[PDB]
Amino acid sequence: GSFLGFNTHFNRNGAWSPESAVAFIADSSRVKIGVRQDITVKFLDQATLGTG
Amino acid sequence: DNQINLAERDMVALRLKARFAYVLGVSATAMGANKTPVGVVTPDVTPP
Repeated sequence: GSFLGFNTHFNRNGAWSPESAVAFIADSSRVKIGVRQDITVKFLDQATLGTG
Repeated sequence: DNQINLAERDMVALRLKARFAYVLGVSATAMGANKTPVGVVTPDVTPP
């Protein structure tokens, strides 16, 4: 088992681009994701979608 | 072309409304038949 000393994460949602990268190695303290609003669902029943 | 679908554009709106009526009591007085209860001062539109 080769990758000791990394926290390893595997992309499984089909976002990976295998023609561009084999792997990214990063300092995780220096990457931040701002979550202004996490995924919210609204049920629509009266609304209109599209035009013409 | 002016259509805003609020839910599809992630918008909301307020609708504000009121219902009003007006009546002027033009009526007979002790002076006679068709008397108006309001007068007006109109602006000076004549140059010196």
